Amino acid sequence: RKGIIEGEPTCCFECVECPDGEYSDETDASACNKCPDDFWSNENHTSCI
Amino acid sequence: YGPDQRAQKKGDIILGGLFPIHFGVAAKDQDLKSRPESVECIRYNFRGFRWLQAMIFAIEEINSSPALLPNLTLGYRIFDTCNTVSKALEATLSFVAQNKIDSLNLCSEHIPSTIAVVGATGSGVSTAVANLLGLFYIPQVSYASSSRLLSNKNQFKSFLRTIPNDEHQATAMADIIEYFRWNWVGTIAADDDYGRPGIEKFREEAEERDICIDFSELISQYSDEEEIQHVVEVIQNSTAKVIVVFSSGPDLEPLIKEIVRRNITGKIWLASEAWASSSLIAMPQYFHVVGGTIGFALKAGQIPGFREFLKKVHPRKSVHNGFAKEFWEETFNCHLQEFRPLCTGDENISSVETPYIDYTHLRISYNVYLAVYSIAHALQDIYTCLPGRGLFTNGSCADIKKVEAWQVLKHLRHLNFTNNMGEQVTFDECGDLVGNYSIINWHLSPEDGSIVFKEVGYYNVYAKKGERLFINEEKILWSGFSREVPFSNCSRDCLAGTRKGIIEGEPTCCFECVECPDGEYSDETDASACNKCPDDFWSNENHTSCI
Amino acid sequence: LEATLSFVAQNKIDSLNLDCSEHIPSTIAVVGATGSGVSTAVANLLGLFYIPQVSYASSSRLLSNKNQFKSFLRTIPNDEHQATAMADIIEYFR
Amino acid sequence: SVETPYIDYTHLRISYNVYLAVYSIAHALQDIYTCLPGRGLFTNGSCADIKKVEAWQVLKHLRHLNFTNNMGEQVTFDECGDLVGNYSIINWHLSPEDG
Ligand SMILES: *[C@@H]1O[C@H](CO)[C@@H](O[C@@H]2O[C@H](CO)[C@@H](O)[C@H](O)[C@H]2NC(C)=O)[C@H](O)[C@H]1NC(C)=O
Ligand SMILES: *[C@@H]1O[C@H](CO)[C@@H](O[C@@H]2O[C@H](CO)[C@@H](O)[C@H](O)[C@H]2NC(C)=O)[C@H](O)[C@H]1NC(C)=O
Ligand SMILES: *[C@@H]1O[C@H](CO)[C@@H](O[C@@H]2O[C@H](CO)[C@@H](O)[C@H](O)[C@H]2NC(C)=O)[C@H](O)[C@H]1NC(C)=O
Ligand SMILES: N[C@@H](Cc1c[nH]c2ccccc12)C(=O)O
Ligand SMILES: N[C@@H](Cc1c[nH]c2ccccc12)C(=O)O
Ligand SMILES: *[C@@H]1O[C@H](CO)[C@@H](O)[C@H](O)[C@H]1NC(C)=O
Ligand SMILES: *[C@@H]1O[C@H](CO)[C@@H](O)[C@H](O)[C@H]1NC(C)=O
Ligand SMILES: [Ca+2]
Ligand SMILES: [Ca+2]
Ligand SMILES: [Ca+2]
Repeated sequence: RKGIIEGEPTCCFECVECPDGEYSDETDASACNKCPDDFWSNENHTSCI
Repeated sequence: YGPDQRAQKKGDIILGGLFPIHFGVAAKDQDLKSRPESVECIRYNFRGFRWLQAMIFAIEEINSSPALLPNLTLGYRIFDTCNTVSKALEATLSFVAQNKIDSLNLCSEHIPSTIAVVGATGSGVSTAVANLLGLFYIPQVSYASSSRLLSNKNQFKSFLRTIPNDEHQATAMADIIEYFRWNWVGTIAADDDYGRPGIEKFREEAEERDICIDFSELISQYSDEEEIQHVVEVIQNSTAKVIVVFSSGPDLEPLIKEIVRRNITGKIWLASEAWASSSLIAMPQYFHVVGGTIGFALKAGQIPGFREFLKKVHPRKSVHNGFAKEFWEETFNCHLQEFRPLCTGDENISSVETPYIDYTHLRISYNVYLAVYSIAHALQDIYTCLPGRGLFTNGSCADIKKVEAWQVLKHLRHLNFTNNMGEQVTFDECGDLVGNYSIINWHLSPEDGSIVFKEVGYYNVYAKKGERLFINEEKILWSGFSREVPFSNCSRDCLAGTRKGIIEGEPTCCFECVECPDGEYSDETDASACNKCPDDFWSNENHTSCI
Repeated sequence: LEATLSFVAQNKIDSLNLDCSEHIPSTIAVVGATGSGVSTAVANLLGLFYIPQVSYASSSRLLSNKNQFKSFLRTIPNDEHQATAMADIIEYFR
Repeated sequence: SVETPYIDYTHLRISYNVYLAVYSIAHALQDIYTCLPGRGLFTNGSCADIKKVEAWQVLKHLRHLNFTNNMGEQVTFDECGDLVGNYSIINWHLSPEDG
């Protein structure tokens, strides 16, 4: 997940790992999506199981 | 040889002048079915006629003083430019006739010569005039042109000015925006040599200061309906309340009229000194749009007996002045006999309110005054030199009887004298002066009902960076009636329990608020990331602090 | 500017009414300069006498204003397309 | 025997614009030359005299110019006095035989 660097333009950022119950399945994604009601994320938060 | 109407007097040394007695030329379309003819100037400028009288007053004051340039006489040759390049170019070609005759080797054989010219008002007109005046090394002293492109001495070899350039105004506007804690603004500039470099300088400074600019548009005096409507649509589609305008009254009036007719209110205008005191924009009918403007003003000077000289103008006594006839006719709305009524000729000029004598401070007239005295004192320095102490090859002195233009320019380059206000006047290596700035606010008069300019601070250029700006906030009305500072940020501040977010395709000034995960906390009012909790500790439910 | 002042000698003499040589050729048109800064300075003087000027290298967009430059013509495109093409090239290679 | 950019070139790009600039004026003068009465661009359809032509008449004829060059294409100026033209993209290499 993209992270803000203060005092710098938008083209320069940093990456942060998504939380335990959320996932990110793209590249250069600015947010982590939540799994559905009866789904939980796996070890790499790249998909819901 | 030259234009028809002019102000002229005879003397041993002749000075030239260019003043905008008219606001512009007729908006005619050019078709070449027949031979083109002279274009006409349309709108009268009462303020520009007062600037002309300052030069004549200064010359007559020098000619009557035995202590300055004794036994010599100063003449003048003043033309009208109508803030257009072509008229000024015709006048300049009238100025340099004698030098050009020998330059081209192409009759009269006896014509008066000009040693110096008091410059123009606009920066483009000044550039065009200087390009031709520097060919023959004729010095030119300007009183209102402040473009930073005119400081280049490789191209403008004989240009001097008695006004500071436009770097400090851009820096001061950035300082004001930083002072009032705004980070979301828009910009509008005039498409000429005055607005573009100034707005570019403002753009650079602000970026260094982490200020986001939403839109940037260019305008002109001869813009059509489509461009004006596009600019108006751009403005009202934005959520930025503060707009910085680098331009003049003639170049800004159409956009202001179009905005006024649409009733667009709630904007905060930052004004440059070109239109911060203009009477074309400071109208009572526009106060619900432009009320509460903050702008810059130059320093004021004192001329002890200027108003008495101003009040003595007459169309039948001013033989040497050719603009007084039209001044009288425009002032009293009558026709002078060689359907308006015939002018009686004994009508007081105090009855009719015009910018001619309805002023509070002398700012540009003082610049004209100083421009005349600079040339006078350079001539005096030429006159009172001794052999072996000259500035020329072997210490020689130029002859006062046979003086030449380049010698006067050389002596102007080394000028150092005191004025009637007790201060010193020297031009730097770029031919520039330094001066303070004043900050004004647009109010509404309770009794008269007109617009009143009120000073609320100043800008000090002789101080160091970061301590130049002074503002007294208790004297500011933010729209003519309000007492609270407006909000002009892109988005609200994220609270202490959240952090910042990224919006795709948008600048850094606009963000979202996202809560902190369990086991983390933040304690700032704008947090890029949610900080973790120390070992053997856990975050509170609100994630405000660890427990 | 020195070379241009000799192009408009007869017209300038007629305009100022100063009036000698009795034989001065008149220039119909001028093949413009190379740089844009020189072209503007030359056009400011030529447009006074409505003398056409055709430039071959100047490509600034400031010369497209017909309120200021009445008799200026070009055989080369201006630079707006060039700037757009540079932006397109930068976007193409990511 | 001496290598100078005078005759060391592969294409004519800017020197071709001067050629076209001269032919533009020449064709404007030619169009002045063959003006039949009643079909002029001036007042009441009158034409100008080629023996006593003036600069503003040539400017008026230049503003309404539409002719063909030696390559078969059309040449005409827009309302701003400009033209339209294709661009070419090039890359800087090194000659192995010479350097
Ligand atoms: C609008 O944005 C500006 C720019 O960040 C804010 O000003 C900053 O406020 C923080 C909070 O105390 C200060 O630490 C910074 O020093 C300020 N920056 C500057 C340049 O002054 C301002 O607080 C925001 N205002 C609102 C109402 O959100
Ligand atoms: C520009 O403005 C500053 C501030 O108003 C002037 O500095 C003041 O000068 C007066 C005159 O001696 C002093 O009484 C004040 O104490 C000064 N104030 C400060 C903050 O230093 C400065 O003189 C002005 N510059 C010019 C050229 O007039
Ligand atoms: C350099 O930056 C650009 C982003 O500006 C990256 O280009 C994007 O790549 C993704 C994945 O292939 C595409 O889905 C986007 O459409 C691209 N954006 C653009 C502008 O087309 C690019 O991958 C980066 N290059 C490297 C090697 O990191
Ligand atoms: N400084 C302006 C000229 C100017 C100053 N004050 C003005 C008042 C009215 C009109 C023009 C002006 C410029 O360089 O162009
Ligand atoms: N056309 C350029 C100048 C230019 C083009 N080709 C050149 C070759 C050499 C020197 C200058 C040039 C301009 O607008 O100013
Ligand atoms: C001008 O003269 C004054 C004293 O008359 C002096 O203080 C000042 O430094 C001089 N100016 C310069 C630039 O040296
Ligand atoms: C110019 O001439 C060509 C050929 O006669 C013609 O097709 C064209 O319409 C004319 N006008 C323009 C603007 O090309
Ligand atoms: Ca920064
Ligand atoms: Ca005297
Ligand atoms: Ca964008």
